[PDB]
Amino acid sequence: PQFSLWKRPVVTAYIEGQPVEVLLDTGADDSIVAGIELGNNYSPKIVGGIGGFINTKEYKNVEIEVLNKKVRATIMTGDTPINIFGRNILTALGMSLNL
Amino acid sequence: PQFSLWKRPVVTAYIEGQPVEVLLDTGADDSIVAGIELGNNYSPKIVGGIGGFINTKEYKNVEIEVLNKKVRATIMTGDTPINIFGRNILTALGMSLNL
Ligand SMILES: CC(C)(C)NC(=O)[C@@H]1CN(Cc2cccnc2)CCN1C[C@@H](O)C[C@@H](Cc1ccccc1)C(=O)N[C@H]1c2ccccc2C[C@H]1O
Repeated sequence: PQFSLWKRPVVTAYIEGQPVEVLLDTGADDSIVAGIELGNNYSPKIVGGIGGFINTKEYKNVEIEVLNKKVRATIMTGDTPINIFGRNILTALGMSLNL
Repeated sequence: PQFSLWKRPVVTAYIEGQPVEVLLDTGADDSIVAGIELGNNYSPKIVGGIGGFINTKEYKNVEIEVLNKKVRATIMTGDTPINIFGRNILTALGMSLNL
């Protein structure tokens, strides 16, 4: 369905079990969710945004149900001010920007 | 006019006649470019990205042209790795997110 961008494109996701609220972010390459501890094996990862860098931990192949689709996804866990679903998941989902 | 998110959604915009490459970013509440000088009529403004907080210069009602549409929007200039068109412009453009 359509999101006009007059408010933040935030939805309730399920990393599953866990409902998190997420920003749908065409300017993020990757996805970063705060406030979650996730699984056995992550890689160290370093992410560049505006005004600096952040150290996240990388969990691949995760249960994500959002927008009544289910996806297995790679999501990082870092100290982010807002949870972000970036391009890596937005493509999976088949979302686009129009017009 | 219908960007698949497989690559970074970058277009060429003209800011007051000047061509610039900008990333169309649904997760940005506002817009910030580097490499253009817009004048002395600005306000100082602090902005928070995922890495931390930066100083910017805020101009109001600057003329923007993107794919056949001419709008007037608020735009910040500053030191940014990449030029961003946030929600304040994407909305002015009548752009949406598609599923
Ligand atoms: C107005 C301004 C432009 C400062 N907004 C942002 O930076 C916000 C900030 N919030 C938070 C906020 C903080 C404080 C107050 N209000 C809001 C989190 C989300 N972003 C929007 C992001 O889309 C910004 C992009 C910008 C960029 C693109 C490429 C390279 C560098 C910078 C961004 O952060 N992208 C990076 C990124 C981000 C997440 C995950 C992976 C990756 C990789 C990479 O593309």
